Formats: sequence, structure tokens, C-alpha cells
Amino acid sequence: TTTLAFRFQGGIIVAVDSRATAGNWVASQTVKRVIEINPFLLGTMAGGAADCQFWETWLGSQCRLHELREKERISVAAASKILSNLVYQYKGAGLSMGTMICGYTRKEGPTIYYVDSDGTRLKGDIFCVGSGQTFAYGVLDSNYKWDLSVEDALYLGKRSILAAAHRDAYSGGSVNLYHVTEDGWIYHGNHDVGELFWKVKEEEGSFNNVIG
Amino acid sequence: TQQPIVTGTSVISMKYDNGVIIAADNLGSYGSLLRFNGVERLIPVGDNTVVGISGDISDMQHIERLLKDLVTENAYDNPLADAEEALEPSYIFEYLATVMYQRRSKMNPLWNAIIVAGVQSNGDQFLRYVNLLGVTYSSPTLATGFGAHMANPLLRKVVDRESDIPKTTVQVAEEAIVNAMRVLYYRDARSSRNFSLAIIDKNTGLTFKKNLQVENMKWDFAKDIKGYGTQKI
Amino acid sequence: SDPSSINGGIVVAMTGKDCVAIACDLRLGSQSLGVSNKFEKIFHYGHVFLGITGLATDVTTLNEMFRYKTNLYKLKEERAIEPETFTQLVSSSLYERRFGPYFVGPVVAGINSKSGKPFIAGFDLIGCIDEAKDFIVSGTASDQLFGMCESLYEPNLEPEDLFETISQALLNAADRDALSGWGAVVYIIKKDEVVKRYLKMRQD
Amino acid sequence: LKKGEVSLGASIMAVTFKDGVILGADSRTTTGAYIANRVTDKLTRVHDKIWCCRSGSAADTQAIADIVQYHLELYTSQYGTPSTETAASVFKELCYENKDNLTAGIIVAGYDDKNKGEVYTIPLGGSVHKLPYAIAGSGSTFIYGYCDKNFRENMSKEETVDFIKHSLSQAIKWDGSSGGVIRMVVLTAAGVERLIFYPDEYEQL
Amino acid sequence: LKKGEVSLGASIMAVTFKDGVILGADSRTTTGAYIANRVTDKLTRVHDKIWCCRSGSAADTQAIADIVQYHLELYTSQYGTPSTETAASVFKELCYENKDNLTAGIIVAGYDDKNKGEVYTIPLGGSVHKLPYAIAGSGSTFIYGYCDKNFRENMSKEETVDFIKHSLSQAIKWDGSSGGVIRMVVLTAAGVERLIFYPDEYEQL
Amino acid sequence: QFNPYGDNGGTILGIAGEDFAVLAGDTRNITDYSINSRYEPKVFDCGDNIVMSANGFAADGDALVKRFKNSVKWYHFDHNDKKLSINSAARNIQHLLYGKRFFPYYVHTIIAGLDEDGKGAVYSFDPVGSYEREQCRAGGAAASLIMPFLDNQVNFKNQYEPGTNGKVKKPLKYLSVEEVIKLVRDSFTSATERHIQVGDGLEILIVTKDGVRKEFYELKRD
Amino acid sequence: MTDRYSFSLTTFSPSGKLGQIDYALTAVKQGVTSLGIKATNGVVIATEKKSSSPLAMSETLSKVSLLTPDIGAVYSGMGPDYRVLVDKSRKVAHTSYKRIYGEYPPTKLLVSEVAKIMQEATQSG
Amino acid sequence: MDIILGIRVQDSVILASSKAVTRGISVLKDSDDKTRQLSPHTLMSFAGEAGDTVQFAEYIQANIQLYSIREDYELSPQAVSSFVRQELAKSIRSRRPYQVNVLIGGYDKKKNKPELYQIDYLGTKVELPYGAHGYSGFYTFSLLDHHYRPDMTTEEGLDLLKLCVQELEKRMPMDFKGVIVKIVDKDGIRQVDDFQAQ
Amino acid sequence: MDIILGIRVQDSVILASSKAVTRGISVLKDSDDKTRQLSPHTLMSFAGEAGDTVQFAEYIQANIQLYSIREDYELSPQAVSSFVRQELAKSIRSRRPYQVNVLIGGYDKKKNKPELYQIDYLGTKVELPYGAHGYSGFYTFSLLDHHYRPDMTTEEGLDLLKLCVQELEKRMPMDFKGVIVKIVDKDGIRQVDDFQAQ
Amino acid sequence: TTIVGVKFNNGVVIAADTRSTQGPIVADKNCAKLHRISPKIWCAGAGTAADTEAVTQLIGSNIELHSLYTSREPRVVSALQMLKQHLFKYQGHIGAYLIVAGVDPTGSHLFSIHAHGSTDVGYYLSLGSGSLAAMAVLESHWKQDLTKEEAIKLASDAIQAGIWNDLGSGSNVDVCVMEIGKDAEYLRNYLTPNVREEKQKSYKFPRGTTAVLKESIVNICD
Ligand SMILES: [Mg+2]
Ligand SMILES: [Mg+2]
Ligand SMILES: [Mg+2]
Ligand SMILES: [Mg+2]
Ligand SMILES: [Mg+2]
Ligand SMILES: [Mg+2]
Ligand SMILES: [Mg+2]
Ligand SMILES: [Mg+2]
Repeated sequence: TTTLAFRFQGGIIVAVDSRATAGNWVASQTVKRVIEINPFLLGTMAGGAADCQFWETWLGSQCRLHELREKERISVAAASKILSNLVYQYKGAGLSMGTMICGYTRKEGPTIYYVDSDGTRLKGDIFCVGSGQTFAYGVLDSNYKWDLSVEDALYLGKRSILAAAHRDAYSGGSVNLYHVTEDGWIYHGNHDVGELFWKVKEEEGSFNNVIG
Repeated sequence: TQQPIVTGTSVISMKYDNGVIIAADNLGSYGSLLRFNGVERLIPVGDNTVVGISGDISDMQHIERLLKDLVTENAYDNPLADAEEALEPSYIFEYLATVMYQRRSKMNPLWNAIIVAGVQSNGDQFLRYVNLLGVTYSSPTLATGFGAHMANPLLRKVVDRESDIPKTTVQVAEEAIVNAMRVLYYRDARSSRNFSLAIIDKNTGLTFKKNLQVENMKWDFAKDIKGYGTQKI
Repeated sequence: SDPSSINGGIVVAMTGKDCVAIACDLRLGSQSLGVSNKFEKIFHYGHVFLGITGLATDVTTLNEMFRYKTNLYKLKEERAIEPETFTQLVSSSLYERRFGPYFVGPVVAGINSKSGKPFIAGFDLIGCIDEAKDFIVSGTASDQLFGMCESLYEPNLEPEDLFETISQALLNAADRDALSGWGAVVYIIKKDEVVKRYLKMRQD
Repeated sequence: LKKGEVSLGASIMAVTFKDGVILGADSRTTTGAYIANRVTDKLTRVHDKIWCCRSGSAADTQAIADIVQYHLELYTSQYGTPSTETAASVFKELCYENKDNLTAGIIVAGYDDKNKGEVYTIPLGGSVHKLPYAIAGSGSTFIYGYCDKNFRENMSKEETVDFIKHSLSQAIKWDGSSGGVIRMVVLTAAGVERLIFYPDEYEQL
Repeated sequence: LKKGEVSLGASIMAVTFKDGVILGADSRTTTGAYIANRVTDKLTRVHDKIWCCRSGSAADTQAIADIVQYHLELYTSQYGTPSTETAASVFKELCYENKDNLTAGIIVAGYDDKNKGEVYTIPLGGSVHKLPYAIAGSGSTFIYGYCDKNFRENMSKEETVDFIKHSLSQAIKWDGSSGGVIRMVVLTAAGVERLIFYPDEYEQL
Repeated sequence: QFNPYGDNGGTILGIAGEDFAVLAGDTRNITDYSINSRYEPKVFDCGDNIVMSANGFAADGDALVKRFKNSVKWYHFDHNDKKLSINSAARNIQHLLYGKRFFPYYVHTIIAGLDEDGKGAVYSFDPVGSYEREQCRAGGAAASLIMPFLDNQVNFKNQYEPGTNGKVKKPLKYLSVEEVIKLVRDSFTSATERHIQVGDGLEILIVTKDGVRKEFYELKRD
Repeated sequence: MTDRYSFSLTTFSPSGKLGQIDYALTAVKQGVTSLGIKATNGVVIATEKKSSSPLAMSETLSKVSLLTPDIGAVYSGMGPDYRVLVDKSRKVAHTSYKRIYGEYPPTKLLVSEVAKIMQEATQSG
Repeated sequence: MDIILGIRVQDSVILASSKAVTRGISVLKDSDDKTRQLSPHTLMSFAGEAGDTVQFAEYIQANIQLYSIREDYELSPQAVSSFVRQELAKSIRSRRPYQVNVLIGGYDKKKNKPELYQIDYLGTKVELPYGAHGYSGFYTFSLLDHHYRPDMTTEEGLDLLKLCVQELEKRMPMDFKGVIVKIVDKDGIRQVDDFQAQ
Repeated sequence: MDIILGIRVQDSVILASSKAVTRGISVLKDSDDKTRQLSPHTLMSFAGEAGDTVQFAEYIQANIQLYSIREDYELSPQAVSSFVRQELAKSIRSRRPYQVNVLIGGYDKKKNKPELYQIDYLGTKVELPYGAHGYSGFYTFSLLDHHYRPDMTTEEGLDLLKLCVQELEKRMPMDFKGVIVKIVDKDGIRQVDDFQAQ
Repeated sequence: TTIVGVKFNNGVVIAADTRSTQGPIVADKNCAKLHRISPKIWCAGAGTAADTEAVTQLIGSNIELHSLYTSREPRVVSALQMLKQHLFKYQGHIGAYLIVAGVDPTGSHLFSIHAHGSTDVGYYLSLGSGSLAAMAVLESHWKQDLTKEEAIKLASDAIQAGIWNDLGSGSNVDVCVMEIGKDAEYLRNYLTPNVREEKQKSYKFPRGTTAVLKESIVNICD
């Protein structure tokens, strides 16, 4: 698994792969690793599938409740902390999750918080999590610029996942992209890595050592 | 979190055209010591069910107490206790299967394997297994422990599928059960020669045979076996 | 810790109408890290093909050992080793290391030059022979290949059709195995000619 | 005892009497609760009139007996007939010197004209003990009391066969690892007689 | 059995006869190979004519008997004299419900006018078995054969004391965990009689 | 030590068609090397046009299925006989499963039915409640033997149009119930040939707007 | 004690002759005649049974021996030497071939193996 | 584990190897050269267990130096690597296995092409455009996969290794104290003393 | 473990704390501030286990801020530290103990003196001129023991901390990515933005 | 695996199933477990397949050499003693459980050998995971003085008990009959009761389906 989220000029780019494995067995090549908490917040799935899926859907509920009570949109800081604090209550019991809570509010601007089952909650501009994280970071680090256009940013996130899908046995399937703006997130498609690898190779000229 | 102490071996059973038969020897072993020779492991519930139990004997004795209680409690404010609202094999089974699974889920199992054999009020034969883990299954033949390995292959040659049930008579069924019990005395080191057998028929009701003994055994050929390879005398 | 799961890879061989086929993937990895996409697992000594899956250092060592042994054989016997014979040589070579085995899964495919009968065989790591008339599978996606082969296979296919069959058995089996893929190669073997085709497949 | 190998369990004993000595044993071998062979012969001949009752590991005791049989055949060819004490010593040497890898409790019984009948028990450690009678095997625990109460020196053949028969039936009664038939081998000046008693007889005594 | 706690080892038995039932036991407790007490009393009174033979953990069996004695004293105060079957059920309830923390092998023997003598043995798991006589304790293994061969129903007092005296001496003979004196408690209509037999007598039988 | 879990073998398969869905499973129940039953149904009609199978440790499978059927009964009670939609059944099962997150139901569950638009639907679950809506999913012992086949024959993976130099993928036409059942039977006979825990019988439950229909075929008994 | 004869007993004489080999060939010359004839569909090897007495049972002495189910041998020379060469040949057929390739060796190779055994007796100590 | 990277460009092979030697709680040296010249046109870098690493490398060098003299010839890089692989593959089932991973960069004077071989402690050899051992590849391969071209100049290779080392210095947890870079081409082996800042 | 150092000069307390957060194979952040302002004149830095660290810190902050408002007074640093010690000493025999080590640097406006408290996860509190947690002290204490004087100026402490950080960067194996330094004095708490190079 | 040996009036018959497993997967649906030690001494083997073929071929080889040396036909007690001393030497590490039967100049014989080195003699024996199902049959229908025809059926039925009831056994039945005056008759696939039904569809692909990148000719000859 490889998931990433980065902050830029036009919002947040969230990109993830979609493979699930049990040992050497590829359980699914179509896993949804981005949980749509609500129309404004996104969460990435890494670690335990059930754990992330369950607690992030629940998060989606606690956020709705907050908005009903306070009549104001929940901040990413508070939303993430709801999850983070919960996870800390269960510390030592065995939950497994590495996730990025992404949102873009008026008060905060684009905001990404990495939250894990150990209790860590960190604000940041770029995060990659999963078995393929190291590969995604290489690509991300060398091409990331705060002034990227929404089209180039989406591509970078997409490319970084591709880099991880190629090398990491545990990542692949397809890439799901999302662009997070203040008015909500916009889904930017599902791209089969099989087909995407060949396109990127001819167009970009990369992966030269791979014959095709 | 426990370990069985006094134990009972196989319980075998099979269903035939008008009923079911179930049998189990009368031993209660303490490891390899064949300690108690007068243990009844077949428990009749009313006049239409027999529960055969293998495994830990102190736990079987507990299940016995529970069954007698079910009967007492079902008679309460029940004008039809000896008729329309009497305990059915399916009720006794589901109850036990419930207890077994609850006990395993609390990590304190009743260390047993149980077969509930009986005949429902509308004539249907009932044969179903439940063990220490709450696992349950039904088949034309059912046997626990060792008997699952040696008795089932034999009983299955008689009733291999559902369609074979209506073609099998009590005479045939009882013969097969009795032979399986002999094979088990031959090859199971924890068996006893003394056993009990029960037949639950939709017409003749419950016939419970106590103090049966495996007879017609073949041991004569042993006279001609000497050494373990080359010894001639 | 499981030497048969460190590097990844699969091989499958099938028999047809006056032909055999043996195919393999091209991945070499180190646990999750893909390392090479050019690691062929099928080797041939004359007209006998041997595919080997398993721990890569042993795969390489065994190819070298069989080349050595088949070279000497050819010199002493003055003729190239046959599939039936080589099969026995592989088996005896593997069992020689019964208590410190090579972690591999060899597969032999070939056609006897005298009788023309197609031949394939598989072995476990200590030499047990499986001489099937249909197909042999080996590797980290052996269950998958068994599934594919049991459904896709039908007897007496022509070279042109066996190709499609073995290719699909291989391709789809690999796509459900994390440690296999990154390319594939299929050999269609006939009495007179042997054709080698590289397949286009996902690279994740 | 190695994991999963065939065990002899057993109820074996050898009893000396006026005319000589009698060996007895059950005939059951087990792998867990499965009876691998219900009609085994645990009374093994290592020489014409020197036999042994085997208990413990089936493989070990067969291997050992096979080697003692060989050593005694070669002894015989060179120095004449071996004493029971010599046969016991050869058995002991093997059991003692390989105590770490073997599980063998062997009772050696034999007949000589100078010495009459003799019994030697070689327990797990490899020690040798000469006794009037000896019992071993897993079923023996149950008849320690019975045997000590009923054994008398210089009994008759009839009486000894009875003693062995009653003892082993009790042993077989209580021990799950013992069962089958009761085999006996009578060793006297007259020769070697093989006896066998079936369940139907011994079970109800 | 907890690490280092006092063990009863024992050779205990209860035998019913014509006039009632007799309980017997050796008197040795041990901690490893040390005999912590060579003159213990394993025959415990839980009611006027309902006694038990204790084996397993000394601590556990005492705790249990102490509680049974209380339950039966309260039962008595409210409902009159308890049957031996009732005394057994109480023992069983305790042994079974607490099987994970106890090591109590108890033999319950009592005398009633309607039922004559009765014997119930409650083995390690807490199951209950009614029998004509029972034997337990570590020394019991050695007399399964002797006891099965010699017990007869409806023996006389004199005969039963002799049967129990011979069996236990055998048990004491073979079991290092049994020894001392042999104690018996005769339970009949006539009352309660306490018998004790010393080594110089029972050893050479 | 006591081990609260067991493995009763079995293999199940759910395939969603355009306006139908099937959930098939073998009928064999095993323990180690013994057959416990050659006919012990594993796929059930839970009411409301929803079929379910919780495969793995049969005691947990039984418990979970009993709890869900009961959830359906109370949903009606508590919500004026409203029909429980498949997506709602799925979410509800997630909660049942995750309720035992620290002592899991050792089962791989699959439910099939029709969504609110009347299109076929299959949902598959983790032993702890992770779930996703899928096209087809094999579960259990021979899942690894069946899945690759379905990918090739249901989703047409790796197949290309003859002549296009592998540049045009085979078009995704959708299968009829008749063709799906062929695949299911073949998936099972093939699995039976190579997996010792698969065999005896295959029972398929088919769901359409008309309801739940059952089909049964024999499988090799060795 | 011990085989201290670790030196060759066959050595080259000044004329380039290997003495012991020439003398062994002379021993072969005084032996009974044996022949072999190769046909299109078979081969025949034959020899005479020079029984050294009429009380001996000539059948208990086979001069024509089976080495493998498809290979036979006959000789002329010292009988006991042949007998041990046959044992060694039957054995090597197994050790250097059947236990490796699962089939019996081809004639030339078995021949080559016997020959090696003989050469070493010509140089070993 | 240390950092060992190699990249084969059009006319040469560049090996970049970390400079630190860490023993427990302290960095003992910051100028370590984890490389041995096997022959004038073959260089091998290595990473692994403490003493095994140098002992193995010096043993291979000695052996290759002996061959060169006995034969008055320099073995091809492919030959040196096969020899190295066989040695590693021998120890894997030895009493105490060498735990050394090596990269062999050599320039084949006969074929007139540079070659890079990657062989792990088990004797797993593979020929590649670029390679690494341990975790190094995890951070750098995405960069190499992206930017690598077979017709790169030595300068283009160096710029790429620099980017690789930068990603390693940003995301990898341990301070490996920089790398010593060496180029192997038709003229031999030279140490590029300019990499701390280029 | 992270780097946490503290030095008490004549009129202030300086706390230096590393900026890296490492999770497994990668450094996730290089700008982490491992400190919480407990009161306007009290700061606490912390290092230890992943989540316990900030959870404990924010809990102590919340509690001190509550005392400040209920009472309209700022507890002395000595008081804040005894409160922190008892909290740590409570968890040590708890179900799941906090594994957090802290340094509390405060300026006591009543005594007009700066104070530094070092408290380990077990609730072991000691007042010192300079302190550190984990391994940090192993490398830096020989320097502090040598160059430390009670009458140093703020600028003299900063130069001493710099030398300390240099030794750590030389000899310590992990790249802690630098330190954030904060000074606590009569006028409050200020972050020294100039330390990457001074 | 299920292997049996049954002694009859003037001979001996051994039989076995033909399923080879690697865990729950059927690696070979028709392997041969009946090995020839010598023309009239055959052995059925269960356990580790490589070990049963290896120990059998080795002893068979040495037995062949012993026969040529002694000019006598091989005896079962020789294969028995050789096999057992070898197996004992390896302390159980060579997982060969065998049923050795044969006819030689002294008569007909049947013995069993367990991996650790112990042997047994009997009139009917079985070994393998299917050992219990087969023995249940042998214990139900064996009688002394069986005819050749009765023994083949008995041994054949025992194997069937295993095929049907043991997951570790399956496919076909191999029998080898060794009669005192005749040549041993190996009946490979004497019974074939598990043929796979015809598949529901044909999976033959249209040519061109697979995407090929490069094609080239392989040079075989030197
Ligand atoms: Mg495999
Ligand atoms: Mg793959
Ligand atoms: Mg990948
Ligand atoms: Mg018995
Ligand atoms: Mg004593
Ligand atoms: Mg709904
Ligand atoms: Mg199957
Ligand atoms: Mg089967």
C-alpha cells in the first residue's frame, strides 16, 4: 500500500493505490483506500483495513454531530484530534492504522494531519504512508513545489504512486486521485496501473530498463 | 481454560428409514488407565431423544443435570408437557449447541463432543453433532473422536447419501452399528468391550439396550504370527 | 525465513499435440522490493528445458550444475541427454542433498528425439517426481496456476493454441501473486523448432 | 520415546519355576490411542533357549534384539552355547552404552541345564537385575501388588502358566496400552513350547 | 499441584461390606522426598457417619473438607441428617466448580440406616462415581489388580479389615509417597470405630 | 492450551450479474483430514432478498448468520417493516463483525442481492469488518484457485482483441445468469480436482427481482 | 603391519615395456578360448567349460556372466580375477549409472568403467 | 546497513558508498572507503557484517590479483562477478556464513562496455543499470527509475547520484556521513574528490 | 530517542530539543517542536514514546492553565515540577505507564532566578544547572561539566549549547535534524530563530 | 495416502491410492505408490514420497546386486531387514512407511515397516492417513484362506474406504498381485472411480488474444 497527501497552492492532493495482500496472495486490486468522511474531509487507509474504515466512518459521524451542535463546519485540527484521541484510548490493544486526515477550511487553509494507532498526530505538508512510502517520497520530494498547478499536482501524486506501484510488491492495482479545495473535494479518477505504466513510459521516457 | 481428566471415547450413530440408532461404550478413562467400567454415556431425554456424549466425564455429568432440569422446567405451567409441548430433539439440541458455544466464547469450554439423536413429532429423524467449540453438523451418520475415523467409513457403506436412508432397516442399521463397535474395540486403545445402544423409532419409540458386549471376534489367526520378520518359531 | 518465498516467481509447463510449452515470469525481488525484471527461470541443455522457481541463488547454482553434468554426459555418451533421462538426473541430484536441500521447484519440458513423445515433469525440493500428462506448476503462485490450468487446459492443443493457453494460465496466475510478474516468457517447443515469446503484462 | 513412533505399551513378565522359566506378554502396539497392531509378538528369540520380552520403543527393541541375536549366533559358533547371564550382559551393554537414544525395557529369560531357569530385567537405565520373576511394560504398575502376593518359588508349569495368565489379564484389564492375546513361551529341558490365550478366556477371571 | 506445597501422595480406599463401610489410609505427607509428617490422618469426618479419605493437595483437601463439614452442619441444623449422596454432591460441587485451582482426589464414605454403607469417589476432575469400594492416592496404581481380584460384596467386618489391611500394605510397599501406619475408620449401625495398624505388622504380610 | 478456533474448510463464490447475483458454496464440512458432512448448507436466504455465507470456522459462521437474520427481524420491527437494502445489510454486518474486533469471528463473509436500482450486488468482508462492494469474489480454502480464473473469464483481464498487437482490450460484455452458472460450476469442479477440502456438493443461490432460487450439483467425493 | 606397498609394481623397463602387463597378457594366452560374434539382430559370446575334473559340477561355474539385463561378459585368463571383475562391474553399473540416471549404462560406458578398474591395477600401489 | 549504490552510464560505472563506520552508540570513523580494486578495470563495493565485509573483499582481491599474474591477463567483469557469486553461494550453507553484499562495477576492455553487477550475501547475482543493497534502493530506486537513461554521460550520472544521495539524506534516519564516489572506465578507476557539493 | 537538553544560565533557561520525528524507516517531519508552554514563565520539553509524549504534555499544560485561572496566579516552577513529578510517579504502577521524560525550564518571578528541572518517566526529579534525557547526556555532559559557569550570559549558554549540538552531530548515529531552542527569562518565553548557524 | 496389503491362500496383494498432496493441494492426481523392489517383491509406500521412492530404489538396487552375487531369487526378509536397518539408522528422518510383500523360494510374505525401523508381520495391514478407514474395512471383511479374487476385492475396497473418507487420499486404486507360482501382476489403475465430468464450456482462446512483445527462434543444435 502507498498513500500520499500533500499541501499546495490550489488545495490538497490525495493519491493512493488500491492493492490488498494477505501474505503473497493479492486479495484485491480494487480496494478503496480513501475514506470519504464527508464532502469536505478525506482520510487515507493504511494499516488495518477495518480499523481505518470503521473509525474514519465513525469520525464522519462525530463531525456531523459537531456541525449540528455548533452550526459551524468542523476544523481539520478538531476532526483529526477526535480520531487521534480515540485511537489513544485503545492504545496497546492492537489497532493498526496510519492515516492522513485532509481538509481545507476557511480558518485553517489546506490542512493535513497524519494520525496513527500509536497516538501520533502531526500537522504537515507532505506525508506518504504504506509499504510503498519510500518510493513515493523520492518522486514527491524532488518535484514538489508550492506553486504547482492543480493539473501538475494531480500528476505528481499520480506519478509518485506509480513509482511505488512498480517497485513495491505490495502496491499496485490502480491509483485513485482526489483534489481537496475549500468548497469540498473533487475526485479525479481511477487509473489502472497496468495501463498507466505503459502510457507514462512512452510519454515521459522513464522506466527505460523496462522493455515494452 | 481447562484439560479433560476422566474421559469417554466414541459415540456413533446413523439414521435409518424410521429412526436413528446411537451407541457408546461404557468406559471412563483416566489417561491410559481404563478406570471406570460402568459409565453410561447415552442420555435419554423423555421418550424421543438420546444424547450421546464423549469427552470429559465431569462435564458430561453437568450436561446430564442440565437436561434433567430442562425437563422439570418444561413441565412447569405446561398442561401439555407429556404431549404437544414436550421436548423435541431439535429443542434439546439447539439448547446444548447454545451452551457449548457460549462456554467456548468465555474460554471455559465443556470439553465434550455430543450427538443428539432423536425423532421429531412429525416423524422426521434428527441427528446432529455439537462439540466443545460450538461447531455443529448433520449427516446420515455421525461419530465422534476415534469413531469418526473408523466407524463413519463403515456406516457410510450402508448409508452413503440421503436417498439411502429410506432403503435401510433397523435390522441392517443395528448390525452395522454393532460391527463398528467391534472394530473400535479392536483398534481404539481407549475402548471398552461393554456398550450401550439406543434406537429411537417413529413407531416402536425408544428402545434402550444396556449391557451389550462385543461378540463374534476374530483372534484365532494370532496363533500363526511369530516374531516381527524373520523369527520362525 | 521461508527460502521459497524470498525471491518470487513461477513456471508452468504444458503438453500439446506433438509439442510442449514451458513459461515463466521474469521477476526477482527481495521480499517486497522488485530487483530485476529480467530474471529468466527457464534454461535448456540441448533440447531439454528446465525451469526452476525458488531461492534465486539455488536456481542459478542448479542451472550451472546441470550444464556441467549435461556437458559431461554429452562427451561420454556422445549424444544429447533426453527428457526422461534428465528428469532422473535432476531427481537424484536433488535427493543427494536430502537433509540440506536446494529450495527450488524444478520443471522439465521437452520432446524425446527418438520417439517424439512430448514430456514434462515437476519435482519437490528433495527430488520427488511428478510425471503428468497434462501440466506442471511451480512457484509462489502455484495454487493460482493450478486453478488456471485445471480450468483452461484441454488435451492435444496445437502449438498455436497451447501458446494462448499457457500464456493465460501464467499471466492471470501471476497477477494474483505479489511476488510474481514483472514480465513473462513462453517457449513453444516442437520436434524441430522452439519459439520463445515475451508477453506484455502489468508491471506492478 | 520419539514423537509418533510405535510404542509397545505392554504387560510382560518372565517367571522362573521348577522346570525352568516362562515368558508372557500381551500383543498390543500403539501410536497414540490407535492400536497399530493388535497381535504383536513381544516374545523374541535371541537364542534357542534364551528369549526376551520387549517393551518401550518397538524400533529400538527390534534393533537391539536383532543385534543380540547376531552376537549370540557368533558367540555360539566360537565358544558353544551362551549362558543367560551372557545374553543379559550383551543386552545390557547395548542398553547402557546407548541410554541417551533408546527407550527399551527388556526382560531376558533363558534355560540352561546347569543353571535351570533365569530371569534378568534390564530397565530404562541399562542396569541389570537378576530376579525370580520380573514384570515390566506400562501395564505392570497395576500388578505389582498382585504379583508380590501370589508368586511362590518352585511352582509347577500348570501353576506358573496360571499365575502369568491371571497377572497379565489384570494388567491388560487396567492398561489401555495392553491388550490382544496373551502369549507365553515355556523354556525347559524338554524344549520350547508356545502358548496363546484369547480374550474370551482371560477377560473373565 | 503448586510448586513446593505439601502433597498427600497416599494409599486410601473405602470398602463397603455387610455391616456398613470402612475407610482406610496410610499416614505419610511429603514435600519432595522429605516426609513432612509421618503420622497424618487422611480420614476426615465431615459428619457423624460421613467421612472422607483425602489425597492430592493437603491444603486443598483440608480447605474443602472444612467447608463440607460446615455445609453439612448447617444442613443438619435445618433438615436433619444428610445422606452420603448429599455429602458427596457438596464435595463434588466444590471440586468441580474449582477444578482449575484444586488438586483433590476425595473418597466419600458414609453409613445410613436406609442405605447401609455407601462409597463415592471424586477424582481430579470433580466427576462423581458411586462404587462398592474405591481406591485412590498415588499408591492406588499398584493395587488395581490385587483389589479387583480379591474384593467380594457383603464381606464381614473381619474380612474387610483384612482386605483393606493387605491392599494398603502393598500400596505402601511399592509407593514411596505412602507409608507410616494404616488407619481405618469402621462406619456401622453400632457407631464409629477407629483402627490403627503399625509397620511391624503390615509390612510382613 | 484451549484453542477457541477451528477450520471447517469450504469455499464460497459470489458473482454479481447485471440484474441478478449468485452466491455459491460447496457443501462439504471438514476437520483436518475427516469429512464431517457431505451436505451441510453454508449459503443462506436471510430474508429481504439477501443471501449470505460466513465461511471459515463454522461455529462463528453460524453465530454471525444467526445474528444477522435476527438483525433483519428487528429492523422490520423497529422501522415499520422497511426492507433492508443490501448496502444497509453490509454496513450492519460491519458493525456485527467489528463488535468482535478483539476476539474475531474467524470467517470471510459474503452477502449477495440486488441494490436499490435493481442491479446485482456482492459485498465481501474481512473477519473484522472491512467490506467493499465487488463484481465477484471467491472465499475460503480454494479462493486462490478460483479468483485468477474469474479475473480472466468474468472481468476479461489479460485478454486482447486478435490482431490489435495487444493494444485494444477485449470489450467487457456482461454475462447472463446461464453463463455465470457455467463459470461457477467450472470454478468448483476445477477446485475440487486440486483442493482436498473442496468437493461433495455445490449449492448455488440465485437472486433476481423475482426472489431467491436454489440449484444443486454434485461434486467428486474423494 | 599395514600395506606399506604404496609404490607401483608395474613400471616401465628400458625398452618402454610395461612388464607386468605383458606377463598378464601371456596368462590370458594360456586360457581357454572365448569368442564373440556380432550379428545384425544380436551378439553371441561363447566359451568352453574346461572342467578341471569330472566330479566337479560344471553348471556351478558360469564363465558367461550377466552384467546388466542387456549386457553379458565372457573371458580367457585367470578365472578368479574375472569373478571379482564381474562383481565390480555389476556394482558400478548401479553406483555410476542406475542410481543416477534410472537406467542401465550403455555397453561402451560400462566397458569404459571395467577398463578403468583394470588400468588402475596397472598403476596403483 | 551502509549505503552502496552503483549506476552504469554509457561509458562508465559509478559506485557511491557511504563513509561512516558506526559501532554501537558512537560513529567511529567518517572517512571509510568501502571498496577494493580487484583489477585495474574492476571495482567492488561492499556492505554487511562488521569484519566479514573487509575480510571477504580482501580475499576476492587477492584471488583476482593472483589470476592476473598467473595468466598475465585481466578477467572480464562478468568472470570476476561469477567467481564472486560462487564464493558467496558457498558460504550460505557454511558453518558461519559471510554476510556481505557487493556491487561490482567493471569496464570490459574487450566488449568496450561498462557493467555493474549486484550480488547479495546469498550469491544472488543480477546485472543492472543501477543497483543498491539493503534499504538504499527503497529511497533511490524511484529516482533512478524516473531519470535514468542508457546514453547518460558521466556527468549526468553524477548529477543523478547526487539527487539520490539528497533523498537519502532527507528521509533516511541514520547519518551515513556522505559518500565516496568512484568511476570505472576505459582508463581505469578514479576517485571523484568533488561530491560534498558539486 | 529524541534530543532534549536544557541549560540554566544566570538570568534564563535555554531548552534545545531536536526537530525530527522518525517512524520506522522514514523521517516524517523535520520541524517538530517538542515543547509546551505551561505558563507564561514555564516551559516543558519532552521526549519518549510516540503518543504518550504529546498526550502527557498537553494534559499538564491544560492542568496548569486551569490552576492559573482558578487562582489568578502563576505557580512557581518548583510547584509546576512537583505536580509533573507526581503525575509521572502515578503512571509508573499504572495499567499502561506514560513513557515520557521531560525538562521543565522556568523563571521564578518571585525569587528572581531561573530554574531547570529534569524528570524521567519514573518520576525521578532532580534540579540541575543543565540536564538531558536518554543518550544526549552521554555526549554532552563532558562538555557542560567543562565549560559551564553559573554566571554565564544568555549568549554564553547559546554558544555552549551550540558546541553540544556539534558534538552530537559528530558522534551520534541518528540525524535528529537540528534543534529548536527556546529561552525562558523574566520577560517570558522566546524562540531563538538563529541556531542552524550562529 | 492409503496403502494396504492382504495375504491370500497362495500369494499376497498390495494396493494403494494415487493422490499426492502438498498441504491441502493435490500436487499429483495420479502418482504411483507401488514400487518394485525386485520382480516379485513389491512395496507400497506412504509418507514422504521422495523417501519412499529413494529407500525402495536403493534397497532394490542392493537386492539386485545381492541376487546376482548369490545366484538366488531375492527374499522378502532380505528387503525387510535391509529397509529396516536403513530406516533405523536415520532415526525416523527418512519418512518412509512401507508395506512390503512378495513371493520368493520360501513362500509368500507380508510385512509393514514404520519410518523409525520397526517391522510387523500380519495377514492384512494398512498404513497412511487413510489407514483407519482401510483397517475398518479389513477388520470387517477379512477371513482366513481368502482366494486371489476375494483378496483383490478386499484390498480394493479398503483403498476405496480411504479414497472416499480420507481427504489425504483419492483418485484411483493401484493393485499388485504376487502369486506363488506366477509372475507378479502389477495392475496400474485397476479401479478409476473419480473421472472429472466434462467441463461446461471450452476455454480455448481465439489466437491473438495474448499480447506479445518480442518473438524469436531458439537454437538447439551445436
Ligand atoms: Mg507453492
Ligand atoms: Mg503479480
Ligand atoms: Mg507493485
Ligand atoms: Mg487393555
Ligand atoms: Mg512406601
Ligand atoms: Mg436502506
Ligand atoms: Mg477436492
Ligand atoms: Mg479422499
